[PDB]
Amino acid sequence: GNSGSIVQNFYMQQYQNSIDA
Amino acid sequence: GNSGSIVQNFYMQQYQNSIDA
Amino acid sequence: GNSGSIVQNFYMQQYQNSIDA
Amino acid sequence: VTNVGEDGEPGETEPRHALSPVDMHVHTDVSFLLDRFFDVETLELSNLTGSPATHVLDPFGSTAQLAWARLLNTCTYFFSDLELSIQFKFTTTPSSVGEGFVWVKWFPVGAPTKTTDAWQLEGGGNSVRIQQLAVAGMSPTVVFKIAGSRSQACGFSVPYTSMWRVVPVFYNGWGAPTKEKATYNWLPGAHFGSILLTSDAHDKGGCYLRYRFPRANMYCPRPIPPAFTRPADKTRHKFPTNINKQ
Amino acid sequence: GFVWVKWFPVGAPTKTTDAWQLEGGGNSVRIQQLAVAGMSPTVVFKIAGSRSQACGFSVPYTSMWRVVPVFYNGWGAPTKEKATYNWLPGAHFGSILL
Amino acid sequence: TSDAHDKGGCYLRYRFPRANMYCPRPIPPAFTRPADKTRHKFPTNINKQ
Amino acid sequence: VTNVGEDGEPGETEPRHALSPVDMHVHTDVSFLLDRFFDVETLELSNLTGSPATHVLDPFGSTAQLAWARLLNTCTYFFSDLELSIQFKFTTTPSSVGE
Amino acid sequence: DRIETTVVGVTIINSQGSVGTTYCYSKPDGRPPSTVSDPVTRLGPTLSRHYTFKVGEWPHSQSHGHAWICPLPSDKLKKMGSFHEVVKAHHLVKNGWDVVVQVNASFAHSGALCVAAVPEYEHTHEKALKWSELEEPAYTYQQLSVFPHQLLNLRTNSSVHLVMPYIGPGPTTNLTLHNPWTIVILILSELTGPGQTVPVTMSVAPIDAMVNGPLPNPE
Amino acid sequence: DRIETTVVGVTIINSQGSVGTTYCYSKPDGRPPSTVSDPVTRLGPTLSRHYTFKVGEWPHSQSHGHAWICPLPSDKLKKMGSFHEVVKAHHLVKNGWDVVVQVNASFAHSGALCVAAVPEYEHTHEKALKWSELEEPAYTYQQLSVFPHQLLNLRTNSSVHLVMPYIGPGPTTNLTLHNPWTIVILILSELTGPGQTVPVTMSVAPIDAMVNGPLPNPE
Amino acid sequence: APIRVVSVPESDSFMSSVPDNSTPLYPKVVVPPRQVPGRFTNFIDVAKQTYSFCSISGKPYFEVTNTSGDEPLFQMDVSLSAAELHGTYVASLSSFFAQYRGSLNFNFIFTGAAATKAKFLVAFVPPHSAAPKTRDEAMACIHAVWDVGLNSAFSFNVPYSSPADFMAVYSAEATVVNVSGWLQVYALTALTSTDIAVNSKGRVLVAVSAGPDFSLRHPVDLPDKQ
Amino acid sequence: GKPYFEVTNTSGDEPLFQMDVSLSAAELHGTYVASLSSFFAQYRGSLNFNFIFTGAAATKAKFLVAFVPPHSAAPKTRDEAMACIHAVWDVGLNSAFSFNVPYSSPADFMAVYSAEATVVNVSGWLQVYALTALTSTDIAVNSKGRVLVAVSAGPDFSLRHPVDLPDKQ
Repeated sequence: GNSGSIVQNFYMQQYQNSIDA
Repeated sequence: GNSGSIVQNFYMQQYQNSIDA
Repeated sequence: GNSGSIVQNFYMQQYQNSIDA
Repeated sequence: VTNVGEDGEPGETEPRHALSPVDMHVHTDVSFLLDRFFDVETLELSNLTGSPATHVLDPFGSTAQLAWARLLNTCTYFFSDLELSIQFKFTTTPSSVGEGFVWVKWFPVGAPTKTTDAWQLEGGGNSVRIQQLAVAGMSPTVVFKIAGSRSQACGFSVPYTSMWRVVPVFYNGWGAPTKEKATYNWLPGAHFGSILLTSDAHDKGGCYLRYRFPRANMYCPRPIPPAFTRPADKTRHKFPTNINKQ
Repeated sequence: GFVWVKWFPVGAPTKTTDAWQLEGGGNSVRIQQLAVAGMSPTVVFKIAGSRSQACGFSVPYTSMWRVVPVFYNGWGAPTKEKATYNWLPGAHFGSILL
Repeated sequence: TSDAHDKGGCYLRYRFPRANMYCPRPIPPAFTRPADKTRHKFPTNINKQ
Repeated sequence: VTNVGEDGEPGETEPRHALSPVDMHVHTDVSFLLDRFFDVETLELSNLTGSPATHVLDPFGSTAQLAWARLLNTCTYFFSDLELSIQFKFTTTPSSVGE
Repeated sequence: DRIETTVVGVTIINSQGSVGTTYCYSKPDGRPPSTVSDPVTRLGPTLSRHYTFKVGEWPHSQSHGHAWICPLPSDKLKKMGSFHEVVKAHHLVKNGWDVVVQVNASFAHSGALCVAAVPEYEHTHEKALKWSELEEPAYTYQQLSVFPHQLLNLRTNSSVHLVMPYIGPGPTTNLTLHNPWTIVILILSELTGPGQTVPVTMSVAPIDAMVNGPLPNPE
Repeated sequence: DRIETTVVGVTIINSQGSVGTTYCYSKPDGRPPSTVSDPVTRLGPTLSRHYTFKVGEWPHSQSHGHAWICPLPSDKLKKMGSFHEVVKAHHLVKNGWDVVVQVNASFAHSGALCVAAVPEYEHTHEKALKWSELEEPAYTYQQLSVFPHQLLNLRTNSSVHLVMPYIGPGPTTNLTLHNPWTIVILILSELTGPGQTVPVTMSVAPIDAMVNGPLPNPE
Repeated sequence: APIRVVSVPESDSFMSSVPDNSTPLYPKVVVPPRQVPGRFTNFIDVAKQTYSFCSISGKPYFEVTNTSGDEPLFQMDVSLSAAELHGTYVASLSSFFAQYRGSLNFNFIFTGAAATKAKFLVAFVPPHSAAPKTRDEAMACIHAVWDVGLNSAFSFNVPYSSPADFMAVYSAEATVVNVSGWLQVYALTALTSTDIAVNSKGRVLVAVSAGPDFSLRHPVDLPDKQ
Repeated sequence: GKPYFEVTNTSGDEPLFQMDVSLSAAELHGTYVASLSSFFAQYRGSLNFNFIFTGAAATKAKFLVAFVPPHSAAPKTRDEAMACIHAVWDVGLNSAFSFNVPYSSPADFMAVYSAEATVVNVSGWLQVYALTALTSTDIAVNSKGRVLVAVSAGPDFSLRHPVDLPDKQ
């Protein structure tokens, strides 16, 4: 979704968002 | 711990923190 | 010496400092 | 084509030279359309002193049809993270708060409340109090000034708090064993949390909350609410557009 | 001075009366209904101390036409009217509400 | 030290990275005792109304 | 289960369909919960002139239970670095110090 | 042939009228709750059979919009006489349904119904869980065809075989407080023909019933 | 160690006191009735758990012969609150039992009980199925040791773990009319010691429950 | 040592659609699984695999008597805000946007007595004239004829034909891009019944399924309520 | 005000111990496991309790525990409670006991903070009963027996979400 910049992962996806299982 | 950004090591870990042995 | 950041060499060592021989 | 209708399932016809795609449907993608800071809600901050009204980020209410309201109530259950962006429209002479710190503190589903005084900043006399639960700690605080700040706003991530495997929009049942008029479509905490705004301001300005719903997952479709009256039969409805005539 | 620059794509509706309102201690200042944030990209910039009271962004090609015709010889609507000659429905890039 | 000293305070803060803890200890209640048999009721996000 | 208690060591029971984990305990992790700027203390600065009262960063005192106080006194010994962030709430008319 | 014999328990519903077996959203799952470290009972084949409630009696001048609200199944649960008794003394229940609406008509009858299975049906004015006669806001009929259904048309049949799976926000639920699956029946086109009634009907029935831990004697 | 933890359902009876697990006659069988071309329900693990009735309060001067009649389980069925509800609406039930008598005593106590599981227990003066205090004709104690049992002796323990299989003349039966397994408790040697009570107790529980075809709503 | 940068004039401004999130203030929040079926990623998806009753007169159906013939039976200006296509899913979805590019389908569920037959005609009139008002005028266009009796409903695909690659999800004064035309149905054979007595009229449902090439592009805020 | 209940040879019907299974219910107030909790907002665990009987070594008490899921309004006699999930235990040679109050509810996480009756606050009650009134060498020497109620965190239990502390109440 609307996040097409190569800086979005400055904060790795754990801090960024959530996680399912 | 709460530092999940890929800029935390701008200052290498010597200046950043301490060291044990 | 007290420069443990990975940006110190933005200015290459010629402009940065001096040189000996 | 001869349709043997009645058993739900639609029915198509397919002409000749069927038309090629383009656009790829894409602009109708749920997660995508919902990943953008909307202007929803708008409140009044707190004075540092006294007791607060813990604001709650429950964007599943709708009404003023700003095309974000309907869209959320097109699904039954919804699961997405959140992200906010408070701003603060000055309400009078924008030069009466020479500082305005604003203790935006977010809280996760279930966090306690009761916030009376407990902090106090001592300095030469006077001393200005801060709200007990407002200070910094466990649940993320943001301190921004309301003076000279070329954008009296902030903004951050807020991963999905609520206990429910997914957020039910419209609940048919009740929220507590006290089958009471209120707890019908309530359900304990079908939401994203709260926020407590305290600043030496409170008056002389509002806010404009905002939501960025990344990772929006929607389930169980529902009917989509018209949003416009019915016209005069046989004809078109005419809204002044980019296009139009003149 | 907040300025609600909101861009609109070829075809977006219009009619924008009040519907928003920011409540705070009294007074309360309204914002334009379609002005708020949402579907079509808003930008809020201050007109005070701002070392450049300006903004700026991308706006990909909206219009329906495979290409934009500059000078049209025909008309824009079945109402062959003096105006719709070199008009053609929306030979453009959109709108903006400030 | 600053030409200030008055006309303002501060709010110190601590970020305790690399926190290592040893030798557990008991954790202090922080809330009075309620009325026996029952629940304690703090106004939450949830709550009833 | 029959417990032969008294010798410290707890005692469990384990039901049927034991429940699957999620969250992973994680949010209870010591180092993690403590790696965040808390609002602790608050003082008054010095005039440049005269003699000072050297402030000391001893955050092992507790009392006002702002869930950071208790947490530090859950352990016996503690070793961690520190990082600070002074802010400064103006106490009067925020336009009297032009510097 | 339109043989529509559907069995669950030992209640064999034969009924011609059915045209299709509409599964709503999905097939039901028997895999115990994710969040109940608690011992369950997989209710047997007897009990979780069927029941069959005469719904109401369709009339004539009933302007498109009228429906038979059926929050499945509270208020009408007290009549599922063996299953009923069980969910009384057991906190929570994970169960989908099976239902076969049926209607008694002829040759000279116009009138069609959009009978649909609604997930988290809104409405029922805090007088919910109460099967009855509330209208809907009109358009609900223009769009009620979006919530998995099957219509009934007197010019083609007499049944609608809605078969649904378990639903609720949490992985299971208190069926004395949360009715996920609530069935409706809206009149798309008024009824027309001979002056006799046109009685409506419906054969409700739980499926894959599992109810957790028992509750204190009612004494 | 005399660890005697017995589980059925999710009622975990731990009790030291038990010394032995006495199976009466045989092990119970789950193979449906020979004579019921009728669909059954294998009652689940919840429900068919245990229940636990305080039996009575043993006294002192009670001359050998007194017993606690326990036609398992009618009159005291109305308290097995989830299983109870089921056998109401289901003609016949094929089920053995499990029961653990228990008694609260000490060091200074004489008195022993021949607690036994009786098949087709005679007696209960057409006021049967009624748990109570009828005496027996004396010799019944000289011979009550012939019907599979386990005694209780205050000088060695506090339980008797009688575990029985299904019985009745026909291959299954109406438990509201025919109690095959009826437990008794006779005082072989009077009670003697400190003046306190000596309360008796018992943890009853169905096993392998299967009840045939449902019955009309009670309305 | 210190990097050299330059802020754009814009800089410290908002942006209500910045392709990139914000600062993650809470982290590591693992989230529980979801077992609910009937989920969706795309909205077009739901309106394609689902019809919705068009609102003719105040009802979702027209009549068929044995006294019709010439007269039109149903007519409406094929544009996603024309009366009939007002209450439909497919049309109500549309208004979150600004453009569509699809041919639509309609299904005619005849509900008259099972002793009734009606036979019939549908017709699509591309934009030009001013609404033909008799089949004799309309049949000279693209039309389909259908005979209820054993069918038990019918389907007609109103295609997409126009010079523009996308049209308007919003109707307005006559443009080459608003109107795609009309949709019409006719009494090619006035209804019949066992007895004119028992069976007066027959009816027919007008359900709207999104076409197979149909799509909405461009999200847009909602104007005023009118 | 103590960490234990009694057992006399005059009990029987009456409940022995009861409390609304929620991490701020009276009994579970002073416990480690409960006091830890308040740095947070949520828990998802079944708890365990251990019953350390401390009466004379010439005392026997026999007994019953029971977990009452939320519904009724507190059964008040074992005859009412035994129809739920319960365990019976006989002190004499054991020298204590353990009971695991599970987790059963529609929500994947509950509230570490109690409040007005919600479907998510209350997980129910925990009850223990006199399935057999206590006994002693002499009613003289040994009046009452006691029993310790120790709370071990369950094996599937976890706290999620840190939260500042409200006011002190």
